[PDB]
Amino acid sequence: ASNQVTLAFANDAEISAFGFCTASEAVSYYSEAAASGFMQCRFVSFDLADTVEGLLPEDYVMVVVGTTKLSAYVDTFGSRPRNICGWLLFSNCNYFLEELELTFGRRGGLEHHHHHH
Repeated sequence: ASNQVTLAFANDAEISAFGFCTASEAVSYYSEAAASGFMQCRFVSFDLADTVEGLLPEDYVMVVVGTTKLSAYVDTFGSRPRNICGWLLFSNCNYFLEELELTFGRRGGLEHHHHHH
């Protein structure tokens, strides 16, 4: 229902994208994109990373994780969380549509010390 979003799954030989300098800027842009139905974004599965153009590892994007139920939060493109699914990227590439149930939240910047997770 409310957490079910229709997403444009990237389906294109090349995926040109841009990301964000800061987490807060990414949070703003993804929030507006969500309110507008996410047509500004593409779900890019993590195995398609080598086809993405325009992003560097330090760029902030929306990462999607989960082996079953899905979570999404802002983090760097280079991050490799447990059970990464891929990303929502700002891109105009060709697509097909699928609905995902997605919980959007915040994960970054909660730890001062280093830990093994």
